[PDB]
Amino acid sequence: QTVFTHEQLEAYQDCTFFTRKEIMRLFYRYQDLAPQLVPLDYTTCPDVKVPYELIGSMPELKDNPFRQRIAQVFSEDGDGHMTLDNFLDMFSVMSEMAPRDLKAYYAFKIYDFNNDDYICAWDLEQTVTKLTRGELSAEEVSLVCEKVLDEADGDHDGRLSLEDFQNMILRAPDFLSTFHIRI
Amino acid sequence: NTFNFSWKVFCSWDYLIGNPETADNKFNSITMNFKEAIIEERAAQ
Ligand SMILES: [Mg+2]
Ligand SMILES: [Mg+2]
Repeated sequence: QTVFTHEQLEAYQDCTFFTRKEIMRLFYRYQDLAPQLVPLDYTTCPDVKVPYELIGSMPELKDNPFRQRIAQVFSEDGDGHMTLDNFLDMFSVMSEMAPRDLKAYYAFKIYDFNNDDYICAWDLEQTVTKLTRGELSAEEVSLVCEKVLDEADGDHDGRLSLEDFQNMILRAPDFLSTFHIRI
Repeated sequence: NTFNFSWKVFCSWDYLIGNPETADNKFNSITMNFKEAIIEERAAQ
């Protein structure tokens, strides 16, 4: 009658910022999303994914315009369908205890919509559009995108490398306050 | 000053929001803030 072995819980504590008690609580959050899919005994080492539709509709994500990208970035195959490991990793990185450099790294991945290790004018267009639900005009969006590149494109190649992005964001006083999910 | 629009694009959404009314208000706030900033930017131009 146990969800995990001692070794499995020790390993989750080792690779997340969660206590043993928190891993248990988050496991039940995960299992409750799809109780006919997720087994109650993980000592069997199951290979199970909760589908994206149930992840993105969770209270902690459902109102986030970037919810699909967040689940894609942390999911095993980039499609938003999540193993337990993926789910724990997502909330661990997004927790208040995660260091700023780790958060900046994953923020970069979230906003790199085309997954090319750069944030270009097209990635910026997607970000601004979602942030304003399409309520800015295409021309209005273009100005913003151009200004961000002017401000932040440090190596002057037309696009934001991770280094460009980290230089810009680690200065921002509200990055840690807003790039935070509590669960 | 130097990251005015950058911080608007990457530090605007509050990932703690989990209510649709709160979310609606935030989208409106962000959108209006971009419009204000755009107005000032063209004036600077
Ligand atoms: Mg990209
Ligand atoms: Mg660059």
